Amino acid sequence: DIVMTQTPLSLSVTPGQPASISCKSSESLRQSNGKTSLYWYRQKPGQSPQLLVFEVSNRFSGVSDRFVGSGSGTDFTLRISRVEAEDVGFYYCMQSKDFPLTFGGGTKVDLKRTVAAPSVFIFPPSDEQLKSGTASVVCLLNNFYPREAKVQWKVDNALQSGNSQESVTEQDSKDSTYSLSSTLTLSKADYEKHKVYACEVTHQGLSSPVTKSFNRGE
Amino acid sequence: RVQLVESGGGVVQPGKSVRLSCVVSDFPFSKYPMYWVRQAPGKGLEWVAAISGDAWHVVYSNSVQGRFLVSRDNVKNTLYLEMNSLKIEDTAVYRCARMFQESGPPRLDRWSGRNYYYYSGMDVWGQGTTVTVSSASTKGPSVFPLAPSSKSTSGGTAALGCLVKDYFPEPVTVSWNSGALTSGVHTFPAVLQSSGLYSLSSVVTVPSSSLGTQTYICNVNHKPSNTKVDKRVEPK
Repeated sequence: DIVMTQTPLSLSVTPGQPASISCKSSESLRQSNGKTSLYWYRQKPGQSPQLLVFEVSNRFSGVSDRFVGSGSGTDFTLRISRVEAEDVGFYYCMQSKDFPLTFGGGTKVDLKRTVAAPSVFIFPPSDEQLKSGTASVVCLLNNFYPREAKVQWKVDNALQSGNSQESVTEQDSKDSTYSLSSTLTLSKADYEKHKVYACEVTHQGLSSPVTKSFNRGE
Repeated sequence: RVQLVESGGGVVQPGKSVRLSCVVSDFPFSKYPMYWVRQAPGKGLEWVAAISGDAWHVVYSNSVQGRFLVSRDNVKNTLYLEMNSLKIEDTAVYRCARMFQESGPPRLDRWSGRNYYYYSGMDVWGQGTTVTVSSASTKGPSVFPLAPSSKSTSGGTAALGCLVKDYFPEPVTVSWNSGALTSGVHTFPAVLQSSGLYSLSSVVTVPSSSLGTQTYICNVNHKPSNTKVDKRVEPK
């Protein structure tokens, strides 16, 4: 297989400012016919992929000259000379020099704004759920930027592994922030074994990590 | 006006089969190699299969070879993907895509530039069709309150919500107060639990002073189980 290494994995751009995404292939994409089989696609949230640039440097019909593709052999770049706000989404490179057709891992482009620390809230499990035999504890991180955040669960100070899941909203169209929910799931029996449930949040908008916690039963 | 329309997706048990179709319009179908490419939930694009314009040549990804069969009908301008021996990891949105330029059978004769079928990048993609492969049975959600409290209140603003837990399959819809309240609402993407059941949360921030003067109800609809729940969320 030809492996595509796409960088950077994420890019926050200021509107009006240039932006570059790079693609390295594990071998040359140059073909015998003299064309180099490198393609750039964009995919907006909820949409199908759209072709931007074909065969390294050719703009697909309808794509504006803000998009410039360059490169050769194993090294390629897509540049957005001026960035408009509508360009947010995922960008993928793809090669068709050989089968399998392979894609880069993608670059998530979001809008840059000033740092905003998350508001952090914690929710104990409901009595209704406990009755059913399971306990879910929820930690909410609300309206923050940038997207990078670390949320860890501590139960009586013991770090939790393998029993939590999180998900994050799309960047807000009005204030450019994110929100994130993390859910720790335990059996009722395990939940009743311990006292303090804590969510530890690390984000660059916070001078030090923040911990929100509660005592079970209170 | 070139368009591809996929159909045939659905919820499937592992080991079973499903057939996808892609009906096309506004181009000479048989002149174009065609592709299937899939996208797992929250993941990138993964190429699955390719078929030459004349249908004589097919190629598959390692992950689907021996399980999937690509074919086409050049009389009906339809592309197919027969998906057998389905695995959980086959769960994805499946899209039809068209090679960006025409390419026909090789000339093994009167020249020597290529003795094989030529494939290049796709231009047009269809919207896709979802195949979800799971051993789970249909199951209605439990809707639990995320109660507002001191642990969710600061500066006169409280957070509250609902946890819509243990349902299958997707989707569920959630609104607040019959859809009248959208300000300050965040409804998160569902997560698939190790149990094979989905879970999702929706939260909203409101004045803490309103908790005694205003009713907050999350409206949860899970069509596959015909479940409609209106859950009142109150301080405990």
